[PDB]
Amino acid sequence: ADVAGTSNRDFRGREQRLFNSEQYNYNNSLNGEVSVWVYAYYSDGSVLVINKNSQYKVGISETFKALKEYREGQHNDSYDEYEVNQSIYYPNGGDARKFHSNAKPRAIQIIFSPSVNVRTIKMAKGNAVSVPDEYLQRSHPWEATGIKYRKIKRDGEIVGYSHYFELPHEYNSISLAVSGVHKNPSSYNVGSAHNVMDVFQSCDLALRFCNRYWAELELVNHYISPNAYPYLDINNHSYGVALSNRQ
Amino acid sequence: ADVAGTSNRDFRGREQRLFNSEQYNYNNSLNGEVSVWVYAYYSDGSVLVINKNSQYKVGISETFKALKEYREGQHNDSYDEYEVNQSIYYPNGGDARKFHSNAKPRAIQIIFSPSVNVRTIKMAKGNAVSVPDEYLQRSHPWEATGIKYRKIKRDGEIVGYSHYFELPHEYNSISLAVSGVHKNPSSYNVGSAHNVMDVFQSCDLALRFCNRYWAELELVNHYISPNAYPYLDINNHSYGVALSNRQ
Amino acid sequence: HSNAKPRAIQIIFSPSVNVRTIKMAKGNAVSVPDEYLQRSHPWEATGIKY
Amino acid sequence: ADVAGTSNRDFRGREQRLFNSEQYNYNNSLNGEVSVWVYAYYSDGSVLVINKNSQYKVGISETFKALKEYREGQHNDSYDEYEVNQSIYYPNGGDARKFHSNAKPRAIQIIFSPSVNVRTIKMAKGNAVSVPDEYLQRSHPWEATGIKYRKIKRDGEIVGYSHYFELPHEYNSISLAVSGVHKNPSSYNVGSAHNVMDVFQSCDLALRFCNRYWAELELVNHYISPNAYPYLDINNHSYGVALSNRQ
Ligand SMILES: [Cl-]
Ligand SMILES: [Cl-]
Ligand SMILES: [Cl-]
Repeated sequence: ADVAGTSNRDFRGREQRLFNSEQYNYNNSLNGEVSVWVYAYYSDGSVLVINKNSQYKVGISETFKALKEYREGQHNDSYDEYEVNQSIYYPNGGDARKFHSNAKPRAIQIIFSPSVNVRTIKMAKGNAVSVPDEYLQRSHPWEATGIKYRKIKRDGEIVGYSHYFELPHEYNSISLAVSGVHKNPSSYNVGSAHNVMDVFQSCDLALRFCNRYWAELELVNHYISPNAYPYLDINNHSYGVALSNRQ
Repeated sequence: ADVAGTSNRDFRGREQRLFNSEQYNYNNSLNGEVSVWVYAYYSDGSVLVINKNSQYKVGISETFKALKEYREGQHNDSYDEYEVNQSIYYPNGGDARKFHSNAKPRAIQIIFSPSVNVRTIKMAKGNAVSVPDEYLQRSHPWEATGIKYRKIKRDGEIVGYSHYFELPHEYNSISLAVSGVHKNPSSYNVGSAHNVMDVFQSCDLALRFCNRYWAELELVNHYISPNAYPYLDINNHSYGVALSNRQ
Repeated sequence: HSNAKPRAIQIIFSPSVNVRTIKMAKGNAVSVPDEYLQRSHPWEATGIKY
Repeated sequence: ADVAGTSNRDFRGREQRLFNSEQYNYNNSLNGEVSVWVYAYYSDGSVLVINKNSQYKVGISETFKALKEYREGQHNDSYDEYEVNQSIYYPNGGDARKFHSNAKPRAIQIIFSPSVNVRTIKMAKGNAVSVPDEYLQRSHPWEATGIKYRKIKRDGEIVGYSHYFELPHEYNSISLAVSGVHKNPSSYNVGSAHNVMDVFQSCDLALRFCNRYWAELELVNHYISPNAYPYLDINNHSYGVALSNRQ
């Protein structure tokens, strides 16, 4: 045989490159996944991740209450935190024994897979009683925030999209939904009559994941890295795997 | 300048009237919210509210178990209430230490925003095992109950729609879903191929809210009133804000 | 991160203090002023910062 | 340049030696720290360390009760140990359910920094009700125990001073204070009128540290060694760092 890495007859090398390119390209096909992650960052350094993975379109929607820190199998101040919610829903509405709940998120990162069309991204960032813009009567039910998403890059390849906003003020009390549509450069509408019931089935087939990690390090090590997910850490360092035309 | 409230040159007055009219009219546009509330009334005087706010269409769906009273951070008889559910799902199926669970709702009020089309309203009022009409085989999955909705009015303006039914009998054991479609007097179908993926995204963008209030007074004071929501109290008194062509 | 950890310290003296006498020992978590005892001045005169 | 370690022009080498000598010599200046450690050894192998670090003079004073083992966040027999204290303060004064409290120290090691003057060391080893010598009326409030202190040595340099006494008998029930003065070979009295208010301020500026370590190994590894402290372990092995005229 020819010697490795010296000719066009390195079939091992050609198949390795095709195997990675096929994964990149299958994800961006209408057969492929589109994925979203919401990361809620707590003052104790822990991170709630909510992930959803589906065909055609994907989204996450969470109440104010649902985004607050919950430590499985430890004390949570569950009675005082009910009182906190009453004081967040209406000023002086509660009888809590604290000024600021440490269960409140300090920040949100939203990440989309590279199979999203950025121009389709929509966010409903609500007040604590799940109203997008002060009152329902004057509320557009979403904002198109695609222009704010940064490219997560590894080796010059887009491996995901990140929108990050801090909640460092006492009045940063939010409900949150986000939504993106899978890339479709074709003129076959996946929602046309031919395929619309497949899109309805995708709503039931979407897989959800939720976990609280103790630290960003543990998130990078045991969640982002093993699953080849894209990520952007507090030091602006990019994680993910470049696949397109790569060994 | 002209004197206030004496001529057509009161621009402050004209802009105030337009500001309110624009809110009324934006809500009823296809860009606007349609909202539903389910109120579950308990014997202890507390009220569970479930709210959902979305574009194009909106709904709530709850199991028998999910509508039962839950007091965050207090004792709930959690083991005996598992036993109650077994005796509700099948006669003599449980080993509870009580005849009647006080966690069972005594009544339900369903309220829709004034941006709903009443003729689109649909309700699935199920038995305790989530079957609409005795057996699945003979079940229509919904009833069109729009004719039963009363107009919530303030100053002669429709500010919402109310359907109220009591559950005062031992055999009133229910699961519950309700659904309404946003007003669309146009011949642009929001579900046509052009916009259907926007309707799929609205399913992910819908914002949910859920809270147990200790009393109707607290609900009116700290939930209905501050958010300019419509409401109908046990004394048949109407709440909401009239906006159309009003200062 | 323990939420019990202080996020800030304010030190206030009455107006009867002489500011030039003020001394602070801001130690590490094992109560050593400056990295090791051997090289530690037991205080800093921080009056100029008040 | 000259080659490393072959001439008097190794300035790297000369600065390394000066850096260590300056630390040794600064500690022994009147600007420097004088430090004391009390180690209380428990039957379960754990060790309470109390450290104090101050200018000019330093001391520790602890009640019988304060030297007993306390396990943060575990059960301590807190009611029965109140009863033990009553039976220690006066024979048959208590109603404890045990002959010997395992919270009682089995031994004490007192260590001073090498900046102490050994001839200034004073100890008040009291009975369980904090009386130095049987009755207050006949009590000298201290003993000058300097002659009993062993030199902790590394590489022929004194890195600290150790006095160790076991408490292996049932009647070994003690309160304890110890005190040493910083080296002052000069005839400038740090307590003269010129500097006495600086010595008063040193009383407020003194830094205290207290922790229970699970084992002598953990004490050597995570307390003694990282802080360059002197120590003498149960096997008579010396710890510390020699600094004087050393690289
Ligand atoms: Cl395709
Ligand atoms: Cl419109
Ligand atoms: Cl000096």
